[PDB]
Amino acid sequence: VFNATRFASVYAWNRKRISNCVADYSVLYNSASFSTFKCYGVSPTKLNDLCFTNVYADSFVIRGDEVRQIAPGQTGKIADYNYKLPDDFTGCVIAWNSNNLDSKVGGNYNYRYRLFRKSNLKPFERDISTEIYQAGSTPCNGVQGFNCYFPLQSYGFQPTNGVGYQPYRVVVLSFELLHAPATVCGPKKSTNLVKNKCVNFNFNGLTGTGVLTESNKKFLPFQQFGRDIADTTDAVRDPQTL
Amino acid sequence: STIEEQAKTFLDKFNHEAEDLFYQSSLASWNYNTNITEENVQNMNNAGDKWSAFLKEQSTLAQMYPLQEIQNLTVKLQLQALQQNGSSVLSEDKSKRLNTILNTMS
Amino acid sequence: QCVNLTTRTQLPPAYTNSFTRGVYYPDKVFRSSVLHSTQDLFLPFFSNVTWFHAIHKRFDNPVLPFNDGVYFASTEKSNIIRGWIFGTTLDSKTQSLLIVNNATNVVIKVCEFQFCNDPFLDVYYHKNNKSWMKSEFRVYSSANNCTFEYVSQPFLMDLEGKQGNFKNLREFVFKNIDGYFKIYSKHTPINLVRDLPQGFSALEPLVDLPIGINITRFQTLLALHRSSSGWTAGAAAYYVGYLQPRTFLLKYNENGTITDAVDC
Repeated sequence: VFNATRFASVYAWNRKRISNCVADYSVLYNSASFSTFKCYGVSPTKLNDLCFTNVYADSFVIRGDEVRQIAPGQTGKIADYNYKLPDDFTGCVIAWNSNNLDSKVGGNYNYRYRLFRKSNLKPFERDISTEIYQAGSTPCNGVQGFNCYFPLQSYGFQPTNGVGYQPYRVVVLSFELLHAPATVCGPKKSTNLVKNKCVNFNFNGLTGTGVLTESNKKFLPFQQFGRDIADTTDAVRDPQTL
Repeated sequence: STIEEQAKTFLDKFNHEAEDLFYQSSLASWNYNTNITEENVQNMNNAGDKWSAFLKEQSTLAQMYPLQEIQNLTVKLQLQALQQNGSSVLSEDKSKRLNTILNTMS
Repeated sequence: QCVNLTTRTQLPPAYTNSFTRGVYYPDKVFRSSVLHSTQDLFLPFFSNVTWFHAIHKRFDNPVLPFNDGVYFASTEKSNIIRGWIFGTTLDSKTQSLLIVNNATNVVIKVCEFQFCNDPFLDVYYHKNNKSWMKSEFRVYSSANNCTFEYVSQPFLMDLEGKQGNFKNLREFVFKNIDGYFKIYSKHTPINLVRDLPQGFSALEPLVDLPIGINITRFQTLLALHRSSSGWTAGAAAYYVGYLQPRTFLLKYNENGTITDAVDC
C-alpha cells in the first residue's frame, strides 16, 4: 500500500478495503521506515491482540506542515476542504518523506488539492467535483474571472524545497467495528510442541491439561477434534501440522 | 456576501500562485549568480518577467476591492501593496522609457 | 434475460418421497463407535419433496422461499446445474448471494445484482468444434456493493450433453445461522431413471461462508445451450425440501462415518 509507485491526490485519495486476512503491525513499527507514527483511541501494541471487521487504508500526499491537521476534530485547509478525521476515529496515522520520489527537478504538478469550498467536508467524504468556486454573487458559468476561481491547486514539488514543505506520503488506516463478523486479526505464535509429559496445552479455542501422545487413530480430514462418550476430548489435531 | 470575504479569498489564492512563480524567479537568479551560462542568463529573464507580469495581472484585480469596506488590519496590509500599479500608472512612453534609463545608468 | 424460452411448458410441481435424506455430519467433532443424538435443521424421513426437472419441454426455474434451511438432491448427466442464487429480494435492493459454476471454477459473490426475469449462463454455436464452455452470461447486466467474494480451485467439468440414465447424484444442504452460511455436500454416481435411489447417504462439509446476510428466498441457476427465446437444455432433474428442527440418532462406525440414522 505504502510501496505503491503513485498515490492519489489529496482530493483524489483512494480508499482500499482490507478484510479476510491476518495483519502484522510489528513489522511496520519496528522497520523505522516511517517519519511519524501515531494512533488515536487504540495503542499500537494492542492492535495485534484485537480483531477488526473492516480496515480502510487511506492513501494520499500532503504538505509537511499539513500533516498536523490530520486528527479527530481538526481544522485548516486540508482538513476541512480535503480530508477530515471524525472525533471517534480509532485508526492510526503514518507518514514519511517522499522528497526522494515524488519531488523531481522542475516540479511535479500531478498532485493537486482543493483550495476553496462552499463549506467544510463531512467526516469520510470525498468530492472530486471540479466546478468553479464562486466567491461572491457574480455569476461564473465555468469561465474564470472576477470572483471566480479554480478550486484545485497543484503542490509545488522540487528537491530544493524546505524539509517542512517536503511532500509526505500519508497512509490513514480506518478501524471500524461493525455488527458483521470479525476476520482480520493479529499474528500468531505457534510455539514448540512437547509430548509424553504433563503440560497445559491450548489449541485454537480449546484448553486443558494432559499428556500429548501420538496414536493410530485417524480423524476425518474435516474433523479437527475428537471426543469420547463423556463429551471429553481424548485427542486433538495440531492446528498447524497434520 | 461582503467584500471582506471576497478580499480574503483573493488573498488566499494569491499566496499560492505567487509562491510558485516567486520561487522559480529567485531560483533562476541563483543558478545565474552561482554559474554564468547562456541558459541561466535567459532563465533569469523568463522567470523574472513571468513573475514581474504576475503582479501586473493581479494588480488589475486588486484595485477592485476597496479598503474602505475592509475592517481587518492584516487584510488591508496585504492589499496595500497589491493596490499599487507600479509603472502601469505611467504613460506607455514614460513607462517603457523608464526601464531604458535605469538600464542605461546601471 | 427478460425473454423466456418458447419450448418451456409449465406443469404442476409433482411431489416425491425422500426416505433417509437429510443426514449430515453436524460438526467437526470426531465420534466413532457411538450413537449420538442431536437436534438441528433436518429433513424428516419418509417426507414429501418437490419434483423439479430441467429440459428443453419442462424447464423449472421458479423463485422459492428459503425459510430456515433447505435440502437439495440433484441427478445430473451433463451438469446442467451451475449453482444457486440466494438472498432476500434476489435483486440490487439488497445484498444477494450468487453461486455460479462456469465449468472452470465456482465463483461465489455477495453484491447488489440487477435481477433478470430468467437468469442463466448460455452456450452458443456448437456445431463443429463442439465447444460447450461458458459463452453468454444472462444472469445480471451489472452489479456493485460487494461485501463478500470467494473462488474455488480450477477444475474441468464436462458440459457435453449426455443421454441415458442419470450417472451422477449431488445432494446438498444449505443453511444460514448467525450470519454464517454453511454448505454440506455429497457426490456419488448412480444408475437411475427418475425419482431417487433407495439407500443411505451422509453429507460432508464443503465450505462455511460468513456472508452475513438474511436469505428469505432462493432460485436455481441452470445452464442453457443452443446451436433469448430459442435456448434449449438437456435432461436434468433436482429436488427441493425444507428442513425442520428434528432429532436424529446417528450411529457411527469404527472409521467415524455414519452407518445409519434414525429419526426420533
